[PDB]
Amino acid sequence: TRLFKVTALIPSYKKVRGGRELQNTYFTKLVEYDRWFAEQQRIQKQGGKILSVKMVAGKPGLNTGV
Amino acid sequence: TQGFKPFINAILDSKEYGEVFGDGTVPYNRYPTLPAANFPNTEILYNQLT
Amino acid sequence: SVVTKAIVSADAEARYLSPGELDRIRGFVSSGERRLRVAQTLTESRERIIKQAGDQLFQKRPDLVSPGGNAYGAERTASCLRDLDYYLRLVTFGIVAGDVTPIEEIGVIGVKEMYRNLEVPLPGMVEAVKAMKSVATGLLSGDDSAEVGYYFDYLAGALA
Amino acid sequence: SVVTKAIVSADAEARYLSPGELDRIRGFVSSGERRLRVAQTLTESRERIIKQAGDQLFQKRPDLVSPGGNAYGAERTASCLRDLDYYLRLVTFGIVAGDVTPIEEIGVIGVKEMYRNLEVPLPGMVEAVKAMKSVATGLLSGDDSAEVGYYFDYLAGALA
Amino acid sequence: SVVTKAIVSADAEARYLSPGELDRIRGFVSSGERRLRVAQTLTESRERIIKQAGDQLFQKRPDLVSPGGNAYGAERTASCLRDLDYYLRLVTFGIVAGDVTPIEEIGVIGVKEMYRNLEVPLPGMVEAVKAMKSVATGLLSGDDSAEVGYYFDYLAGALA
Amino acid sequence: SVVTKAIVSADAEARYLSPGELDRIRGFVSSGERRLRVAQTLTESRERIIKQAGDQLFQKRPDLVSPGGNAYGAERTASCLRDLDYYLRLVTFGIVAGDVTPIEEIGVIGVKEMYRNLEVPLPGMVEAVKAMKSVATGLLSGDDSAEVGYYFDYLAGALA
Amino acid sequence: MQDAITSVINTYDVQGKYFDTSAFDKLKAYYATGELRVRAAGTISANAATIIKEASAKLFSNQPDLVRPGGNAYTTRRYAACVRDMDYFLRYATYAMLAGDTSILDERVLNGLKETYNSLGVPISSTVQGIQAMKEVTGSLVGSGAAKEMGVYFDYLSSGLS
Amino acid sequence: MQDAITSVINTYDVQGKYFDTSAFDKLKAYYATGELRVRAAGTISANAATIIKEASAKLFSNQPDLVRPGGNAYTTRRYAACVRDMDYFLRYATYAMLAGDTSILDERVLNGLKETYNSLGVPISSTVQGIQAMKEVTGSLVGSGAAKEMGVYFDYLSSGLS
Amino acid sequence: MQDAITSVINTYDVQGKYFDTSAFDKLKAYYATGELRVRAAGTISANAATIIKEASAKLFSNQPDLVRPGGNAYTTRRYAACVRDMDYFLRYATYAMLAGDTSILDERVLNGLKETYNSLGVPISSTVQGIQAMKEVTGSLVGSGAAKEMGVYFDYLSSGLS
Amino acid sequence: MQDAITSVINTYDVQGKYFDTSAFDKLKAYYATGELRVRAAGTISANAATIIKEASAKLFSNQPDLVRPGGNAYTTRRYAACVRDMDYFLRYATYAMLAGDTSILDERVLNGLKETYNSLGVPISSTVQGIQAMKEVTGSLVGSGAAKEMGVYFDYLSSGLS
Amino acid sequence: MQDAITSVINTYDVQGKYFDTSAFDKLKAYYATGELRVRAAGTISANAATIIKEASAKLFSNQPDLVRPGGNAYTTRRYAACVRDMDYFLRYATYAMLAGDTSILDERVLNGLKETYNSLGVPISSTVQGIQAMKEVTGSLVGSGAAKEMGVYFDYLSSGLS
Amino acid sequence: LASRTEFDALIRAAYRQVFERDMDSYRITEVFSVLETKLRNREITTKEFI
Ligand SMILES: CCC1=C(C)/C(=C/C2=NC(=C\c3[nH]c(/C=C4\NC(=O)[C@H](C)[C@H]4CC)c(C)c3CCC(=O)O)/C(CCC(=O)O)=C2C)NC1=O
Ligand SMILES: CCC1=C(C)/C(=C/C2=NC(=C\c3[nH]c(/C=C4\NC(=O)[C@H](C)[C@H]4CC)c(C)c3CCC(=O)O)/C(CCC(=O)O)=C2C)NC1=O
Ligand SMILES: CCC1=C(C)/C(=C/C2=NC(=C\c3[nH]c(/C=C4\NC(=O)[C@H](C)[C@H]4CC)c(C)c3CCC(=O)O)/C(CCC(=O)O)=C2C)NC1=O
Ligand SMILES: CCC1=C(C)/C(=C/C2=NC(=C\c3[nH]c(/C=C4\NC(=O)[C@H](C)[C@H]4CC)c(C)c3CCC(=O)O)/C(CCC(=O)O)=C2C)NC1=O
Ligand SMILES: CCC1=C(C)/C(=C/C2=NC(=C\c3[nH]c(/C=C4\NC(=O)[C@H](C)[C@H]4CC)c(C)c3CCC(=O)O)/C(CCC(=O)O)=C2C)NC1=O
Ligand SMILES: CCC1=C(C)/C(=C/C2=NC(=C\c3[nH]c(/C=C4\NC(=O)[C@H](C)[C@H]4CC)c(C)c3CCC(=O)O)/C(CCC(=O)O)=C2C)NC1=O
Ligand SMILES: CCC1=C(C)/C(=C/C2=NC(=C\c3[nH]c(/C=C4\NC(=O)[C@H](C)[C@H]4CC)c(C)c3CCC(=O)O)/C(CCC(=O)O)=C2C)NC1=O
Ligand SMILES: CCC1=C(C)/C(=C/C2=NC(=C\c3[nH]c(/C=C4\NC(=O)[C@H](C)[C@H]4CC)c(C)c3CCC(=O)O)/C(CCC(=O)O)=C2C)NC1=O
Ligand SMILES: CCC1=C(C)/C(=C/C2=NC(=C\c3[nH]c(/C=C4\NC(=O)[C@H](C)[C@H]4CC)c(C)c3CCC(=O)O)/C(CCC(=O)O)=C2C)NC1=O
Repeated sequence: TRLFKVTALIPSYKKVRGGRELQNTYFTKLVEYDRWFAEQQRIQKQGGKILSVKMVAGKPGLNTGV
Repeated sequence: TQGFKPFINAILDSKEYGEVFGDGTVPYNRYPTLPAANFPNTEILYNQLT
Repeated sequence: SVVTKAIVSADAEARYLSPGELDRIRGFVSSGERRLRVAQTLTESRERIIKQAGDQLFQKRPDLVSPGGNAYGAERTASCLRDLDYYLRLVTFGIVAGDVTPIEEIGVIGVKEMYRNLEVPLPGMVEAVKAMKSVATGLLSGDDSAEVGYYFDYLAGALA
Repeated sequence: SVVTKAIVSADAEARYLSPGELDRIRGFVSSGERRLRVAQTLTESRERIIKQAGDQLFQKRPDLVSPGGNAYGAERTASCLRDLDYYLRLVTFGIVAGDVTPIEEIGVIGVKEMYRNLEVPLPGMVEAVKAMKSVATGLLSGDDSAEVGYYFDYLAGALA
Repeated sequence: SVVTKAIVSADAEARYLSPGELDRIRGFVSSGERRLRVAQTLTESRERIIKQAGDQLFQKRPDLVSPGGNAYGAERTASCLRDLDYYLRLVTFGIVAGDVTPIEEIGVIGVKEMYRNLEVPLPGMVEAVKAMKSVATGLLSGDDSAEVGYYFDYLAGALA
Repeated sequence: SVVTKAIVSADAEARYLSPGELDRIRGFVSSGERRLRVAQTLTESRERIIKQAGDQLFQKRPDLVSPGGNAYGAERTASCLRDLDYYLRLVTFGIVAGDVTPIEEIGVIGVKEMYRNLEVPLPGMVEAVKAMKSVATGLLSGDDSAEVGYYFDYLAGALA
Repeated sequence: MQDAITSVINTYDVQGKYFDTSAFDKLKAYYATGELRVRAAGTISANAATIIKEASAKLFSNQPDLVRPGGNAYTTRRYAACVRDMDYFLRYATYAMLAGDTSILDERVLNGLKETYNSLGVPISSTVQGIQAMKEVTGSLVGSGAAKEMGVYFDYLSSGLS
Repeated sequence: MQDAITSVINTYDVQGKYFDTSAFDKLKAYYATGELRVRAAGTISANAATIIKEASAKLFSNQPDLVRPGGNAYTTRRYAACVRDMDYFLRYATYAMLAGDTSILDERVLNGLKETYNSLGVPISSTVQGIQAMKEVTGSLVGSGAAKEMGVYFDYLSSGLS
Repeated sequence: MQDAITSVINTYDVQGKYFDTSAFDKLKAYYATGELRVRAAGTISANAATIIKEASAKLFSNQPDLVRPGGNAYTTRRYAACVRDMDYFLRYATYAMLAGDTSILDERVLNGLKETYNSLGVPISSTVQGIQAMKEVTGSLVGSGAAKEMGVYFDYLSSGLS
Repeated sequence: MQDAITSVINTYDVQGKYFDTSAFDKLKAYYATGELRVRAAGTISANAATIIKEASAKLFSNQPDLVRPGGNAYTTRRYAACVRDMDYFLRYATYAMLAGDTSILDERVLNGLKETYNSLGVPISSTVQGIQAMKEVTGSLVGSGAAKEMGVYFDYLSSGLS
Repeated sequence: MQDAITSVINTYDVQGKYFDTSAFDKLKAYYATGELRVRAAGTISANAATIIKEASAKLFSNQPDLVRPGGNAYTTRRYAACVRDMDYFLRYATYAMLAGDTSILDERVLNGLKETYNSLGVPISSTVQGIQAMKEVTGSLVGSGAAKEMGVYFDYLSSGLS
Repeated sequence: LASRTEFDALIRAAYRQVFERDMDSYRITEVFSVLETKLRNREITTKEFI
């Protein structure tokens, strides 16, 4: 499997920042498979809305080569 | 129990890293005022050369 | 509220809520009835609280309604009283919630920037909130006054 | 302890204890007497509770004292009962503390590693603490038996 | 396999394979016929190995087939032997691979939580794989028995 | 060496050496004597190897020993041959170590900065190393020549 | 996330109205049921491993192909991930039950789980069967009222996956 | 980002030409406008908070429902975010005017603003109206000549948003 | 950390002893003082800003050189950090009083504070003077018995710093 | 990633069967060619820089417009990126050859490559011709059988790009 | 770290000498012991959990006070930490044995152990006794030849601790 | 394509923070060339690079 391509919006609730934050709210990134549970949990805990996740590198259902 | 890469991941997947550095900034010396003794220990670490 | 904080604290450690957290929630739901009674009492006395609070603010700070003041004019004074009504509603929400979290989320985050853009004096906010606190605590009994005044104190500290 | 969790939670947010947490501490301080009475009831009967829980455990799980079982032998059975007595002591500690914090710090953190290094089955531990729960809640009135059963249930969940 | 491990180690550093990595690939491929014959030998004898290993398993630890034991019953015994069949197949996969990665990713990663969810004792499973090791090495020559025993030892250490 | 790489890789995962890692070390130590006699062959005839490599390098690259070249003169040509001798000793070190590690720390890390500071052209180093490869592999048998040629290739790729 | 109290606060805030009689009725309804919720949550916490084990046994007995070779739950790794998912479902349903609101399931469960399973190839119908198995096992443990309450959030999870 | 000078340099680098008469002419045009641009940028820098105040006042006067409950600018957080966004638009329009090229707007401001606003729920039409309100206020301060030049970048921001 | 309950639990856990009559008496004594402790904690929490203002006022009146140019509390950063440290001391003294145990004072305050201040050139005697001024202000607000109790934790801090 | 051995293992594992005679036949086929693959990999690593130099020289001689002004490889930056891409293609083709399987190519090279090159404006056809030049140089340098083997993976890269 | 071969290499590299006959003799000795070391490391890897079990059992039988209330290894957390420390010692001893050099025991193990243990109150004498207990168990497991070799590293660890 | 220099500065700052100094002697640029390439084309964030 080995790779998720995740597009996520993370809004802000705690504060309004002087920084632009257009960098960090709406983003797409490549998270390797055994990082995805932790990353998704963190994104959900920050209050974001995960817009999409895709397979890119590996093949779903493979036993070996994971 | 797990070695080096799980340990690095545990640091970088911590809530603290996400709140302080997020996904965009390179980490840096923080000069932390809290908790107690974190400031001297951090300063000893960051005042040392390689 | 208290339940949400207990849940998010438990989920931070990826665990179920401990018997202590469950006991805390039990105490919270026990106090809920008195909390709704207090919030009902302040909700019934909307117009009174707003009226005396505005009168004390305007007599204590005539400059706000005087020429050049931020609240000069019928519409600006109406907006002043409207802001007071907003904050009283937020305080009722805080009373039912058991904490200042709704006040924090609706009327405290970025309030200084808002009133800077609006050219609203923050000390005028603090004095208006103190007047609201005085009226609300007066209309209450001895017991309710403490918990209601705690929220007004938090709100004034947020503005100050 | 309840006070310790309140203080630690407040410290993590770098704030004073709110009136809600102070009221929680006030209720815990009020119920301290009932807690001490329950703890004394469980302490005065510790020998009976241990004996009956060991019995019920060994009828419900004969394999533990059967050949090849971890509790096989009089010495290993004495160690089994000694562990049961450790956990009953920790339960009384958690009763007076008002939370499972002493139980977790003394008998739950690293218990899987310890019992694995000891070759002790965790389902056996869960059945033993369920036996203790039955026996100890049999000694108490309904209101007190419920609150003791909460600590025993936490212990069973932490072993499982 | 050995090739995959060498390639990922080289790729992490954005380099070609070092003389040591290429040397280990040569050592692997030159040994392919011998380990392949070993894998065949384990393959034809799988039924006999499983049945003898299960017999030794039950003789050494009878609580599993005793009342209150995980393997108590006929269908549970068939599932017991089915797991051993799985692990012997994974051992053959590891032998042809030259490394324990097929074993690790098919039957080792997450095995503790799996058998915990099934109330399967990991000491009992370690006795199972040791019985399989004894039986399988019995049918092999010393040079082949060494390598096969190394994989069985890895499995025993990983299981518990 | 092979042993040190295996140990640090296993220590990176907080584990013992896998059957593949132990097999790799076993194959390495079983090959120690051919490695030692290859180091014998390279050490016993190092003067001839350096002389012939210098001749080939200076015939394929006359600019180095022409006026204006980096190796022009007696002393600079001596320093050129001294560097070749360094790298030959490093190849012997790597051969006994079973990996390019000693070559890597003693002569590859920071080599580009060193040779830029000295104004030694790196293609000249690559040509010299290829010449010394050919000369040294001409002295060995095919099986040993391929193995040492992999070390010389690693060195050339590092200089390239 | 938002609980029942924070839910009514937000709903009355969006129109900018003070709490009416119906709002206090809703709050009384929640505080009345809170103690039952606390027993239900404590009971489920005590028996989380038991509930997950019984539900997984039921799911893999009704669908034996899932854990036989070729199935999505065939390996130690993929089986362990499956039972981890069921553990998370049960604990989050307990959270949503204590809160009295299905919001936490939206923010912290369903927030990208659908398309994560879809890209992974996890079968939706089997996951729904597992959620239903947890539902029956948990209801038989927590009794009739807490069973209805927990089942509400369980069907929320099922329909979110469906 | 690129300014006018860097734009001319890039258009001459792509064709591999040294500067001819036309390139020097376009450069001279930019250095002719330079003093005007610097004066306008300094004027706006002195008056940024003001211009934001009248711009937000006009936006909320023309569309009051944005700040009453139910509007997307209804909270202190959301009102602060709205005026923060308007301040960003003014600052970046000033950057673009000083540079003389609109690449900074697409590189920094407009790259991903549609996705972010639509996912958040920010109404685009109201934000465009705010851009126009800001442009009208700024034109009064900068001066008649610099007003049109700054309006160029304000309409660039609006059309990128539109 | 430790409170009175945890301290009794630890002293009876090191001995492997169930609670005796003496331990129950100690627990009763703490449970009796709990109401006074909570009252004092609420009073201090409501009045923290007043206490910091008054205590820093006495400190800077007696040691004016601390706020004259070049003094350790001379800049807005260093004045703010000074009153922040005073707020820290008040908060942790209140925690300690509510716990009935000074372990939090060693663990979360006194650990490395001395060489923190020595590495920063913060005067330690003037910090102790500030703590004493804070103790005097707090005693007037919390009442005589609470004043005596709070003095214990303030004096623990002062002695640990000295 | 999958090599030939892990590919066979994965197929027989998802079937859940022990190795058959055809499986051992494929494994023998792989082990038979392993020494040839190791020699080819060592030869390629020994000559990687030379291969890239000759292949890039051939590519920019057949298409001189690529590095002339206006071409996608005209700058020091973009020329460096071009030769670095050729280095990647060579190293990963060598990886795939040594593995005996193409899964590393689409796993670590081909996934998203065409979209990335199109977004950048990189000409796909010129990249294919660069791969073909690398193929010719490498095939002449390694030898006939190794030439065919490396050509398989080079053609895989070319077909993935185009 | 550093092994016997790397130690010889560095010794000769500092002198800048090619390998003499003495260096080849040392390398021959290490190559000769390599098979014994590999067999011992395999045995320890196969029986490490066992070794930890008997070593801990023996240590806590010889000093029962360590695991009874009041002892340093008395709680679940401290018992688990004790076992984890013993697992460190066994694994790093096996590494050092396989290396033929005690350096890794210097970098990864003995550096700062005294400071950590004296900070925690961990009894160094009892830890040395546990290391000895591992020494008997491991020596009995590996056999006559390897027991003497592994004793070197266990006693090196003990002497570093004491 | 644009702001290449500020990506490069951020990358070298990441090297200096993780490795406490410049590491050109170890060829960090070629070791992490693929990683830098993914960072520049925005496949990964700064946190994944770190
Ligand atoms: C420097 C380039 C840049 C810009 C400008 C930018 C805008 C921006 N606006 C945001 C939210 C927002 N933006 C607005 C403003 C809108 N609401 C009203 O309808 C108005 C009509 C209108 C403003 C004129 C509001 C209210 C939010 C908060 C939305 C929420 O609650 O999540 C956010 C999400 C994170 C945050 O709240 O800070 C971004 C990133 N981002 C960038 O990287
Ligand atoms: C629910 C949380 C919330 C708050 C609190 C809030 C405050 C708020 N007050 C406003 C206006 C105002 N508010 C005031 C009040 C001030 N006048 C005096 O200085 C007094 C010190 C003080 C009143 C006590 C005035 C005078 C205005 C008119 C501003 C103007 O027209 O220049 C506005 C501009 C929009 C409008 O007029 O409807 C907002 C958004 N908005 C929110 O969404
Ligand atoms: C063990 C690792 C190691 C190496 C490799 C090493 C090389 C090295 N070569 C040096 C000089 C030199 N090295 C060379 C060799 C070059 N001339 C030709 O172009 C050839 C391409 C090439 C050799 C094949 C020359 C000509 C000099 C003299 C440079 C000068 O004096 O300006 C020097 C400066 C000290 C001296 O002049 O003796 C060093 C340190 N030092 C080390 O510690
Ligand atoms: C290829 C990797 C893999 C493995 C290994 C695997 C094993 C496995 N064994 C299972 C059941 C079982 N396995 C056992 C075996 C135990 N009985 C005794 O305790 C012994 C200690 C031990 C055997 C030596 C038993 C008794 C069951 C039935 C448990 C139950 O129904 O509650 C199950 C649950 C579903 C089923 O009945 O098949 C799995 C998934 N599955 C996999 O995908
Ligand atoms: C907190 C909410 C949450 C959940 C629940 C969640 C589920 C989740 N399950 C995953 C894999 C998985 N999940 C399952 C579970 C399925 N297989 C069986 O057939 C069942 C029908 C079914 C479970 C009942 C399996 C088998 C995998 C492994 C997929 C694979 O590796 O191919 C992954 C991929 C990443 C990883 O495992 O580390 C996620 C993120 N993530 C979340 O953030
Ligand atoms: C270099 C940076 C720096 C600053 C700025 C600074 C300000 C400062 N002003 C102080 C007192 C004061 N500051 C003021 C000034 C206020 N009175 C009116 O309200 C005005 C609105 C306002 C001045 C325009 C007054 C009246 C006091 C006396 C407070 C008192 O006596 O209670 C003090 C208390 C100590 C002392 O008086 O020596 C400080 C530290 N300290 C610094 O290290
Ligand atoms: C605008 C940025 C840019 C630069 C600078 C650039 C240089 C450049 N020089 C090249 C060839 C060359 N470059 C040189 C120059 C060297 N000859 C001597 O050694 C001198 C020390 C030195 C020049 C003073 C030579 C001789 C060649 C031909 C080499 C060959 O084709 O074999 C090539 C490859 C093919 C070609 O263009 O002919 C490039 C891309 N390309 C660019 O896009
Ligand atoms: C590990 C596998 C991998 C590959 C293959 C890969 C390709 C790749 N090439 C890139 C740039 C590039 N690639 C090329 C090369 C192409 N244009 C030339 O004309 C040639 C025809 C052709 C090469 C033969 C060029 C010129 C650029 C610069 C694009 C630009 O800046 O406009 C980029 C953008 C990021 C950056 O420049 O740092 C990627 C991702 N990335 C990877 O991680
Ligand atoms: C306060 C926290 C704490 C606990 C709980 C604790 C338990 C503990 N139990 C032990 C032995 C034991 N414990 C048991 C009990 C088990 N056997 C049966 O299977 C049952 C399922 C189960 C008990 C219900 C047995 C049989 C032994 C003897 C094991 C042996 O000698 O190999 C030991 C080894 C040393 C000794 O015997 O004193 C410890 C440390 N230690 C602690 O510091």
